[PDB]
Amino acid sequence: APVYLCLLGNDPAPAYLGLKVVEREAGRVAKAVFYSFPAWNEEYGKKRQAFFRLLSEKGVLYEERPLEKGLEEAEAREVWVNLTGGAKYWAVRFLGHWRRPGARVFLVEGHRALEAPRALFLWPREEERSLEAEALTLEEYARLYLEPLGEAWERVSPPGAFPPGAQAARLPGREGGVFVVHRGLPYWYWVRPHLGGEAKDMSRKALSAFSGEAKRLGGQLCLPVVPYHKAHLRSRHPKERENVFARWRAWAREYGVFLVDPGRPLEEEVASLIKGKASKKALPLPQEGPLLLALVSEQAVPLYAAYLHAGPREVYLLTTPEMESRLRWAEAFFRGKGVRVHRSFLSGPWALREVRDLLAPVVEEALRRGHPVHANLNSGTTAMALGLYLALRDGARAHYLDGDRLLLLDGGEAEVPWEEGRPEDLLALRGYRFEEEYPDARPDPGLLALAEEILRRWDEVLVRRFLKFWKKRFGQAFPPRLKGLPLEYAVYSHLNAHLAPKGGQARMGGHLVPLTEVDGVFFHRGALWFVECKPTDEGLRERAPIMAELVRSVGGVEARGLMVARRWRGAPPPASPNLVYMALEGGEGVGVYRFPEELEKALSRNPAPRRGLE
RNA sequence: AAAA
Repeated sequence: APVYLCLLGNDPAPAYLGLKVVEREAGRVAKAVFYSFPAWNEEYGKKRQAFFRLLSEKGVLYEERPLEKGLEEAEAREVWVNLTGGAKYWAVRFLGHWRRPGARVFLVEGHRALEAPRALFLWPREEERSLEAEALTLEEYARLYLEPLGEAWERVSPPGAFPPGAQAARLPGREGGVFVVHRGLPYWYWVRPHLGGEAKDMSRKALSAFSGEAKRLGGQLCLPVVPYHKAHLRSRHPKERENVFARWRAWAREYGVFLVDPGRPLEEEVASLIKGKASKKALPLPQEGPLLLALVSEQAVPLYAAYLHAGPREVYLLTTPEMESRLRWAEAFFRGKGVRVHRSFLSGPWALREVRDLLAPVVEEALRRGHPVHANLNSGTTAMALGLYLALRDGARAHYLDGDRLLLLDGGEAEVPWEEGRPEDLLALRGYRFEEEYPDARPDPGLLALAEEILRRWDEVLVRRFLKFWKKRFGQAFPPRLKGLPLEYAVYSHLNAHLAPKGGQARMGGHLVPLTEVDGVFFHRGALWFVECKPTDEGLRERAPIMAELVRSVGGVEARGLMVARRWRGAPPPASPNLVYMALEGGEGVGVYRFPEELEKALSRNPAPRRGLE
């Protein structure tokens, strides 16, 4: 009987799907071996145990092994190797090793909305097939995702907006959504069934929370589908209607929600997102090195790291039509840095062979002409990244950012010149213009004393003497809203003293304008941080839910939020995996760190960015 | 991490 060899990351669903594929084609497996990465949080840990429970019910013996142990000869005559799981770095390394007799190597690719996942066989023959039959059912998702999270559920009729064949469940403990499984993929679909729910305005708070909720319930590719409240729009003045709708659209883009017309089938809404983009031409051959080749996808930091490392004169960017906005912002970023940009669209996220065929000639020409060729392997789907790897030839320089350092695919690590990074550049790459409120503010000992003076005497009606020294030292005047400025300047000053020595960059507050307000921002070693400054723990508690989603969506997976109070009083801060809570005074012995004395301690309790592959 |  065949043996299943499988990279295992946070989500058990692609691992399970790959097992169903093997079982359908080859029958009962002798055993499964999982090369597992540590689960990123307790919920994923629980989902993984649910997966192992399912394997046990399936009569499938399994074991977990370190990744390196997967780079050895097979014991069984026939192995099926699934490379979808975990970091694409390991897919690349396993693909090198497992292209051998006695092995079938494949991926499962489910990143196009409303399609069934595909199997891409890479070895011994390139083949692709639709996984309509093997697609996970609602019940399979319930036992892998919902049961381990303690979510009760019951089957309900699916929303009419889905194509035929969808299955759905209501979660009585989770108001406001329906969990829909369609052709093997999960969707968290917004419903407001209570009378006049659809006639109310939609909030930034509810939209952001819905996106986080979708990701907790259904994982990384669970699409939050939100039919907008057209009845509310019809209740508006025509001008206000345009304003309201624009706000919803902006919020939905910001938190990763798929905002849809309730009057249309989802198939049409998805088609509109991908329509009219087909690229016709090959990529122009390179004229000037160095070159950077990269995919474009949700995380901007790896692409930015690649830019800092490679210092390219030409960049080649490939992605899918559904990532058109991100591609547009990446192109603008690189053009703004004087880099020649070439871009093309793939037919879809499965298009490994398109990436390979688009890039092979560019690589070959570059190597002929002696242009250094850098290839970043962080972005796109595993299919896309493997496509890029397969375009490479001896001499190419492939890397993968692992938190704060680049892993070199042929061995060794590159330290990134992070000291050359700027938070405003990262944000541009991501799709935002950071409009600073205090661009010329810099650290100044005397102005800091004043600010700190004010902070001791916060019982308020000196503030005029602060604003006057601000005018003097920075040339900035204000017309007769600045109450938060003393805390913001103090926080910025101590951040800057802590970070500058170490190559980090700190900034004061302003507006994140899509191409939301913050009290500060800093970038250090592959993690962006947004800062929120409040008089009390009370302002921070109220801000935390939205801040956590802003940090995640706009800052990225390794981003964090620094929450600083002048005075901490109440209970310990609420559980926040991506926020850090500090205070000038108070909160000793309730988890809250002391600012600025315990900065080092606070920023390294859970180091950002995380290294996954040490 | 199923598009670090």
